[PDB]
Amino acid sequence: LDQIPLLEKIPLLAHLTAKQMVNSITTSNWISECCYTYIDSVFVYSGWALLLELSYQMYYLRIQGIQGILDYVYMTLRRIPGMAITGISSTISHPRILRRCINLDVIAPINSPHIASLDYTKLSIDAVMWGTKQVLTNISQGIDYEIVVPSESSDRVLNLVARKLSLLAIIWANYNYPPKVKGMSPEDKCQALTTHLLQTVEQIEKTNIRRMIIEPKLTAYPSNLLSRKLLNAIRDSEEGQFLIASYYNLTEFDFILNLPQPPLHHVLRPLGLSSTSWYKTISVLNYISHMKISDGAHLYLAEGSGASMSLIETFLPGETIWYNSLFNSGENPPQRNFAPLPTQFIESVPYRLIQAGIAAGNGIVQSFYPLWNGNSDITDLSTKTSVEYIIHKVGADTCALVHVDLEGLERAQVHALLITVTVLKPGGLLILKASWEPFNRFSFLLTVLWQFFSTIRILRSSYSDPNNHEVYIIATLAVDPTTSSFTTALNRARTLNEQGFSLIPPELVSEYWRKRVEQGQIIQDCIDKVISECVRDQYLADNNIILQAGGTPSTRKWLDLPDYSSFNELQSEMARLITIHLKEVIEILKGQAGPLGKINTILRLIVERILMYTVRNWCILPTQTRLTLRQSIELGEFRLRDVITPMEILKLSPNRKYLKSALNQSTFNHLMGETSDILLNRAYQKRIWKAIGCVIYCF
Repeated sequence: LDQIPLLEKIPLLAHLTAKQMVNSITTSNWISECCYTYIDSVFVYSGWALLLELSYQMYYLRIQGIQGILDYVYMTLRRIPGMAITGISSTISHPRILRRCINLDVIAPINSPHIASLDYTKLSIDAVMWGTKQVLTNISQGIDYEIVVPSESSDRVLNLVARKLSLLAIIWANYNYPPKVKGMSPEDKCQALTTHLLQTVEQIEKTNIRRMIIEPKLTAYPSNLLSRKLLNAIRDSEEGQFLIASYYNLTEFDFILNLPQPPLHHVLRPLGLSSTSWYKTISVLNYISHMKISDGAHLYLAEGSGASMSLIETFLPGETIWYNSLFNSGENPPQRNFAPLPTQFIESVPYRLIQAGIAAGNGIVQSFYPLWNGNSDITDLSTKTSVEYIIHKVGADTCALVHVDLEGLERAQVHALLITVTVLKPGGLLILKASWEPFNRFSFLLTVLWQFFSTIRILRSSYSDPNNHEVYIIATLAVDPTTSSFTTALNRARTLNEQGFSLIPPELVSEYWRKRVEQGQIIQDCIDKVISECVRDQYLADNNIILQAGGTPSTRKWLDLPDYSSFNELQSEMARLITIHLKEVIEILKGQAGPLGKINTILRLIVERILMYTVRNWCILPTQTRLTLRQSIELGEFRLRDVITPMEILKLSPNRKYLKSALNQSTFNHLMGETSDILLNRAYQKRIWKAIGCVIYCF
């Protein structure tokens, strides 16, 4: 104690703080310790400690295989109250620890437009799951992990080594059936000790495997969580801080016109964390790359995740970039002061090159200043204060590109319009996220823009939704604008709108409709073919643009499930999963006949796990079940019976006392049919279809 070298203190501090976290879950926080230790080791030892705690429970449930342990720990973490995990949530939510976790691939910020909106409880659960997977893999390969016994200088150490031995038996329960340990003394773990040498026979370099069995690593500590001494030694030591710092340091169906449905189109978006509007941007680049917009600043109104901002910046770089999106500090996680930062732009190439100081393509380092002083009304463009502040900071006649993507005149749209009119450099470009379906609004917008813009081009993105009549306006600020003011343009636009025909010629409307019907049909056939055939490589240039922009397939971190090479093994996996995790459900159901809420949450967790199993292994499904899963998801629900049938569940799962009695089988079939079907929100549907696209693209 206290005599180990400095190189050994940091992993020991990580082990001790991980033990503290695990005891906490099974204002208090651990940022002080985690900022001065190995955060990846912290989560690895957290997984190790949680595995030690759950070893006996998983052994008495006859869990087999690494994935069985992973599913059990996932549901255990998902079933704890959110107040209990707030200790780990607070540590992860800290900006330094958050960036550390992101950079060590432990944490990926997904499904949140802003960092402050991230589900840090789910984020902590994901980190602990990653640590558990790392521990299981390292144990399987033979990397033994030290067990610490604080407050011991007995029998509890013999129990702890028994927990580790039972974990090891559980890992290889497929090859050989583990013996019973129920109702047995902590000393009689020698039976398990003996059978692990038998299991070791059935595979390479066994020396490390056997060493962790016969000679378990153990380290008893007379003091108790000891961690404070290690933390003080690390902080005081100069090298220690030096060591910590060193450790942590093609779709061409788009067309241009120069002047309540399932989100199936997201499958064609197989890249990107959170929003993926760069896909709608790709078609814009094909027309705006010819002209010059790099000079001058760029302004992005309501950009949100900043995906379009990133992909515009990589190929069209600006000197100053003024992000702007709606955000209030009220939705921050406790004890955090997160600014509105686009969680997709921060991990992209432009911000990664800004932070490390490398120059951009133009040779001028991009200066990224979000428009945020602390007022929620300031982020909301409908307020006049927002307009005045935005115009103040960017400066009138300072920028050349303005990207307005405000979703569907409303006060915010006209406010965004005269922000641009005031701030664009003469000859500057505006890209606008219009909408053709309310044609009156379209005529109004076209007239007001035409008063002071020239070369107004209407472009429908080939990657946009085929049902929303979306149009991306491509217009240039007219040189030498002699327009009196914005209000005259607006009032006069009202006149034309209420006194005469719309400025759009009927021939252009007919052309738009004629190209729109064929484009929608073609895109729908492309989506249908991609979902059905599941060809791995389709439209490589578009996704290559995303990869150059800094986008990566986010299915790796959201879908950590394995990729079975056979469909029979897939079905067998849920045959184990359902039969293992419905035991509690049946137990409480028989006990009561409060509990119904637990029943429902366990059922929902099981069905969601089955859903992600299906999505991860979507490619290897036969086309018939692929088709029926697509049909089920289209109405917005995930029926469990399509993937696997109750007779298959009974056949492909080990025989047990559960699922053995006529009443038990009857209630299993009752809970097995439509009564366990779950519903999916629209954002959930986009998540699922994007994940399917990612799986197809990567497999």
